[PDB]
Amino acid sequence: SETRTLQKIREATQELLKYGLLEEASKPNLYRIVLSHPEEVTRILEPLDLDIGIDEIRGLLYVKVRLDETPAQDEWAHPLVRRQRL
DNA sequence: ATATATATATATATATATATATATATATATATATATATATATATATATATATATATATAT
Repeated sequence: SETRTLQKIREATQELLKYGLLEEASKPNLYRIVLSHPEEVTRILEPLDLDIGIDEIRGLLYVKVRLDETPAQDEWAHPLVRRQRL
């Protein structure tokens, strides 16, 4: 049917999901590949209500809930993320 | 003819050396019951989230 996403993008996205972050000092290939395809990464993550926050100064990428603020409740609840309390 | 007494005979008790068989003290090997340790499971609590059912405002 449709074409396939670049294997590097898929791998980096799955890494970022597994660990909830990517680090320039640890996995430079995935980090730079994601940053060079940022629109693609936000497009993939968009329909899960997920988005990437980025930090070039600290060299850190991370996920962040894209739910619009106070969408239905005072403080949101997202099915795929569990809000643990330490 | 019987009874006392004779040298030798019957035969063994004892002695020694020898072997083999058994009893003991000791050393040594294997089986055992238990102590220590790491991963696993149980139940506990703390908190989040999912669920059913209801209160309320609403459609037609």
